Amino acid sequence: KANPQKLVVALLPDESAATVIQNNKGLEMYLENKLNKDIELFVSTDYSSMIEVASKGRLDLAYFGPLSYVLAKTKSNIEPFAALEKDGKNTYQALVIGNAEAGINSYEKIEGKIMAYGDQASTSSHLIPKSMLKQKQLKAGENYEEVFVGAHDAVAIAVANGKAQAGGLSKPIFTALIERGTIDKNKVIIIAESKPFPQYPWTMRSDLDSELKTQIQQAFLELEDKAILKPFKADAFTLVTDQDYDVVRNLGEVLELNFE
Ligand SMILES: [Mg+2]
Ligand SMILES: [Mg+2]
Repeated sequence: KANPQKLVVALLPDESAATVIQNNKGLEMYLENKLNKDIELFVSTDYSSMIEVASKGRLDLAYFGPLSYVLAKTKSNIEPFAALEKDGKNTYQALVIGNAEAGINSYEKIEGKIMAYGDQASTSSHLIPKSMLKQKQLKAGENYEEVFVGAHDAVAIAVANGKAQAGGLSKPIFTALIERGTIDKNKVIIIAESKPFPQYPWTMRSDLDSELKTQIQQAFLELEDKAILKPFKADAFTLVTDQDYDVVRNLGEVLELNFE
């Protein structure tokens, strides 16, 4: 188990499994050649399931969301090591979006309506947009109805089709969904955008052989291939450590969220 021949690699189900797998094929092939190991991918049904599988010691690498990383780290022997870098920044934002047909173009128009969030353990499709709504005196179950639709693509689709009047999701995913034709830009209005949060961490099992750990980190750092990272509109990977996610811990405290 310190130097396995094949690596079990989990990817966050932030969108449909097909989409996540397809976007990662380039990276998988690169890493298999760089490391001379076979990679075997796993995409869970939901974020909590991925956390559980990490906590049980089944994974060698895992591409977590920021919040789901913080949660896993409480009960898993894992460490973050890399994150996507774009135009020199290693952060991303959440959006609050509204249904255009219903004229949902401000926070005031959310009141008394349906707000879609993704997975309960989502940073950019739950915690962050919820915080943004709270700062605008909107409170779930008091002056709006919340629905958890389980993923970012599910949020965008729900808002675009008017099943939900507003929603919160990843800015990069929203962009990708528009660029790929999945979402019609004319059917949604951007209401607000969040402050920058740290990018998703790539993580590894901490009891992998120290030489292998370095090889893995170095492999990510060495990647110079805009084509491989094109699905993520990214330049390169940079380094990250556990402390970079303290901002997410702090937000989780602010909102008094109970994952236990
Ligand atoms: Mg493979
Ligand atoms: Mg699911």
